[PDB]
Amino acid sequence: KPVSLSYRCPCRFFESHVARANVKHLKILNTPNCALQIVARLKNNNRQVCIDPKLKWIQEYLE
Amino acid sequence: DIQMTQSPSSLSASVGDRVTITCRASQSVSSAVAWYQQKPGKAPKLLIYSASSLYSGVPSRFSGSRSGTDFTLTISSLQPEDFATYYCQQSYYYPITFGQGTKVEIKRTVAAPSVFIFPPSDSQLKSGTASVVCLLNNFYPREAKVQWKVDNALQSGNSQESVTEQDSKDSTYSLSSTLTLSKADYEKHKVYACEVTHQGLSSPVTKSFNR
Amino acid sequence: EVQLVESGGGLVQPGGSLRLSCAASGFNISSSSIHWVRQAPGKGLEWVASISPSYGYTSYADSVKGRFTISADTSKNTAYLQMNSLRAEDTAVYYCARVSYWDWTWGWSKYEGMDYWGQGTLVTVSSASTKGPSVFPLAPSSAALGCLVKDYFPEPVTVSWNSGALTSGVHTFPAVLQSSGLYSLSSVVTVPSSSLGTQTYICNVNHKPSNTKVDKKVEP
Amino acid sequence: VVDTVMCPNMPNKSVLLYTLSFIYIFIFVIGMIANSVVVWVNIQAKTTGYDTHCYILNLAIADLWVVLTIPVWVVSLVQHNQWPMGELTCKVTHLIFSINLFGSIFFLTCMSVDRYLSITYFTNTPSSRKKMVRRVVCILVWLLAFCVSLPDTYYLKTVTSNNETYCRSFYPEHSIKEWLIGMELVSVVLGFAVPFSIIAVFYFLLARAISASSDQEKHSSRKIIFSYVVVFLVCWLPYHVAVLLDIFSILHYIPFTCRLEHALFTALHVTQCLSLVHCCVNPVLYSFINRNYRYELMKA
Amino acid sequence: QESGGGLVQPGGSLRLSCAASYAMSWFRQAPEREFVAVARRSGAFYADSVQGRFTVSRDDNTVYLQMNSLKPEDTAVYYCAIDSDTFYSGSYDYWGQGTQVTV
Ligand SMILES: CC(C)CCC[C@@H](C)[C@H]1CC[C@H]2[C@@H]3CC=C4C[C@@H](O)CC[C@]4(C)[C@H]3CC[C@]12C
Ligand SMILES: CC(C)CCC[C@@H](C)[C@H]1CC[C@H]2[C@@H]3CC=C4C[C@@H](O)CC[C@]4(C)[C@H]3CC[C@]12C
Ligand SMILES: CC(C)CCC[C@@H](C)[C@H]1CC[C@H]2[C@@H]3CC=C4C[C@@H](O)CC[C@]4(C)[C@H]3CC[C@]12C
Ligand SMILES: CC(C)CCC[C@@H](C)[C@H]1CC[C@H]2[C@@H]3CC=C4C[C@@H](O)CC[C@]4(C)[C@H]3CC[C@]12C
Ligand SMILES: CC(C)CCC[C@@H](C)[C@H]1CC[C@H]2[C@@H]3CC=C4C[C@@H](O)CC[C@]4(C)[C@H]3CC[C@]12C
Ligand SMILES: CC(C)CCC[C@@H](C)[C@H]1CC[C@H]2[C@@H]3CC=C4C[C@@H](O)CC[C@]4(C)[C@H]3CC[C@]12C
Ligand SMILES: CC(C)CCC[C@@H](C)[C@H]1CC[C@H]2[C@@H]3CC=C4C[C@@H](O)CC[C@]4(C)[C@H]3CC[C@]12C
Repeated sequence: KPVSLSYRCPCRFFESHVARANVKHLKILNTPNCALQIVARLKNNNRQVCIDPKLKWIQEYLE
Repeated sequence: DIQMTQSPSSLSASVGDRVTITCRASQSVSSAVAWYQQKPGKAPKLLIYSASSLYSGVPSRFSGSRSGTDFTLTISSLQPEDFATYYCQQSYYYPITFGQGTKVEIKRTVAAPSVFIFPPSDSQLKSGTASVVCLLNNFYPREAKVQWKVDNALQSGNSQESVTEQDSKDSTYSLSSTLTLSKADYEKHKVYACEVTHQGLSSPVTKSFNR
Repeated sequence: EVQLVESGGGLVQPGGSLRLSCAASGFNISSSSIHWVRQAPGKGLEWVASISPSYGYTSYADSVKGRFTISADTSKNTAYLQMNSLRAEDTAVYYCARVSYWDWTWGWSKYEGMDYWGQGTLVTVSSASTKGPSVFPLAPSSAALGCLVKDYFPEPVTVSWNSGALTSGVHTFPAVLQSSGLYSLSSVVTVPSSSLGTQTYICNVNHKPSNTKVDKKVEP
Repeated sequence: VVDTVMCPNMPNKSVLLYTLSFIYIFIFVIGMIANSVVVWVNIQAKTTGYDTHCYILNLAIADLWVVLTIPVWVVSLVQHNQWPMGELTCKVTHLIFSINLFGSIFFLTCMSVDRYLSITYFTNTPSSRKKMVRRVVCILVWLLAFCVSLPDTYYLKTVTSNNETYCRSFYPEHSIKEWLIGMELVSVVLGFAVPFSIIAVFYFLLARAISASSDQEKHSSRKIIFSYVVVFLVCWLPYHVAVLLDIFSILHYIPFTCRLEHALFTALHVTQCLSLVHCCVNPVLYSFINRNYRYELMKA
Repeated sequence: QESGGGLVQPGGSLRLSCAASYAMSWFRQAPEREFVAVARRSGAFYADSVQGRFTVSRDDNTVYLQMNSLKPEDTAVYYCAIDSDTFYSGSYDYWGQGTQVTV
């Protein structure tokens, strides 16, 4: 696709269901396009992945 | 299987004269034609391929043109080196179907044919088959007609015709026809006659002989 | 530098088989095709078949569909044509001709044609064998005179007049084929009317295939 | 354990954008003129008697559309990824671009196969039969390109985000990851991998075959044959390698850093510019070299 | 029917032609019939004794003979003849009357 018709920031897809216990490290990602974005890292697979930041306990833990 | 009608069959132009030959195609061919030349008893050459592009090597006098499905070959002027036959072609539908053929012979003044008849030799009677020959020499043009009549009765279905080619000196033709008859039938009749019809004669010339 | 030479020919009994060979030299054969064109005596040309040695794709003319197996052998860059069920209507001369396909002009090429031809070979299928000739005299009228030859085979026949002495005013008509299966030919030379009765004219005829020498005297 | 990267505002790269705009306008003018001339010469030549190969006409048409639909990208890019035009325009413009670009890429491979067959197999086939075959494959490749472009075009709708606007593709919520990666992979396997492999193999075989023949070597050359593959590779490699690298980054296989983001953005833009240069260089390689074409142009 | 004839000083000319009442022919008869010229569908031919002196054409229906450059040998009536054979064998079934010509 042409670059102009594309979206670029740490991640565009959110994992709908995430295990709270497996969560091990959340990175606050700040960009001028997607603004506030959250990057996590699950211990089950030990691979960085994003979660919908609008989850209730993410705000409680983060903000 | 595409018929490639080609005309005219024969032509006669003096040295250094323009001449054009037209070859036609019943169907439509996507400009895939050639034009070969053939001297008598020799391997035909190539002059024009594609539709109007000349082939390297041949003089620049020869050239071709296209018009719908009626191609034509153009000669600027005939030197005394291109008196041969030309065949057209199409290469857009297998099988390849060559044209009938065109003959371009030298032109000169008309000539008056002479007639001679040769009775069968005495030895020829021993073989059991009798033959007579009617001869025409140094006449013009190729076009000629001769018929056989015996005892004022027409003869047909049994005769041969053959003529030499253009003479390098006289530029004329000679025609010889042979009639073959059974020995028994030979004595049955008494009067043999050869009739010649030609554009150069007022009325047909009758040459006849008896035993 | 392209040269094509044919080989194989000669008379063959009716209903036989032939294998003609067209050896191509000076250029690899894979790129270009090979075509055979037929020419009966005194008639226009006609197409027969074509073979590409590259992958063996072939074609044929409807007139002879199924009777010919054109074969190619890229090993020796040669083309082979095998004939079968020969009939007494293929009497002709066969030329093997190339149709090149250049490559430096790929996208904008021109419809190509036959470029290099060979001398060809003569094929004459007949049911007869060597025989003749039987000279006979063409007596002059009580000037024009000559000689005749009839029932001879095969071609060609050499006619010489008075051991080559006479070369002016002599016409040797082309050979003719008779219904029975043999040929016939005539040769006539004109002489001055006064010359008649003063000079003896003898027609010398030779036939190499049967090496027969015949000499006949001509007189009124 | 948390990290808080406060990415600073992107430097004033607008100079880069202006520079890239200059390159695009040059490509636009050059490509339009060159491709139009090829089509004009090709259509005219038929009257003279030439055998104008259909692939060239179709390929020229494809490149003409691609280079004719560049200005829209320039307008969008000059505003730093924004979009002031209507949604219908976005859908139509992308559809035209994708169809034509894939059409051009496929036609290269089709041309290579046809050339090798012409020197080897088609030599004896009648002209009518091979003409029909070329027409049939021409229709089929257009249809295949049509099929390739449609899936992503249908999934296109704008958003408003601040107060800017964009034309960004929307993909199924339940399968966002699969659709994005799948779209970008088919852009590679059907866009770069298969066409390049076939083209390279067939032209190497052509080099061997032409070398074997004594007559053919003299008139033709053995450098242009390899030049085809080299030019295609240089023009179409950088864009795809950069995009594949970015895809790996999206999956978080690489650490994230501000320098990384800036480098990928500029690199992606630059390599896309080269991918358009491919269309400008295509006609000169495939037509202008032929002596017949130059002489035919000279006589008109 | 033939048209023309008259008296001409050497170096003159006169037009001869005949109209349909194929190929057309012209003859001469010196008060000894013989052949002078003939017209083809598309060229022409002339007797050796008349090479270039006279010219002929076939109008589509009349036929013209631009008899030019008289010489003191052409005093003879000229006739038109028709070759009834489509293949131009030379059979002259129909015979013309001609017109007197004298120089
Ligand atoms: C990479 C390319 C060359 C592979 C494609 C090869 C194809 C075209 C080859 C494979 C087998 C071949 C066929 C093998 C045998 C025959 C029989 C012959 O009497 C006519 C040609 C014909 C029918 C061939 C046509 C060409 C053919 C179909
Ligand atoms: C639909 C529009 C926008 C597409 C742009 C038009 C293009 C495709 C036009 C420009 C010139 C046209 C060609 C002009 C002449 C001919 C000759 C005819 O015997 C077959 C069609 C053909 C070969 C045309 C095909 C279509 C063509 C190539
Ligand atoms: C969204 C739009 C642009 C897609 C339609 C593309 C147009 C330009 C394509 C579609 C089919 C194509 C045609 C397909 C086949 C031929 C036959 C060939 O001998 C001349 C070109 C010609 C006539 C093509 C010209 C370009 C063409 C008309
Ligand atoms: C003959 C074929 C290759 C022509 C191209 C067919 C198109 C329609 C095919 C090629 C590859 C396909 C994609 C391959 C993988 C996926 C991932 C899946 O989770 C959703 C569908 C999706 C995104 C497919 C959509 C259809 C697709 C784009
Ligand atoms: C993704 C892309 C590369 C797919 C296109 C593949 C190309 C190389 C394929 C698609 C269809 C194929 C053609 C299908 C039919 C024929 C007819 C045959 O008698 C000769 C080969 C030929 C002409 C094929 C050549 C190869 C071809 C053109
Ligand atoms: C390559 C891109 C990025 C820039 C455009 C440059 C193109 C037009 C250049 C790159 C390499 C060049 C080729 C290099 C070598 C040759 C061999 C010579 O005997 C004919 C010209 C030819 C075939 C050149 C034509 C122009 C060419 C194709
Ligand atoms: C004649 C041909 C081979 C030259 C083309 C070479 C290609 C590979 C070169 C040309 C310009 C180059 C780009 C120029 C600038 C940058 C910015 C840097 O921060 C990352 C690399 C990147 C994005 C380069 C990648 C490689 C690149 C695209």
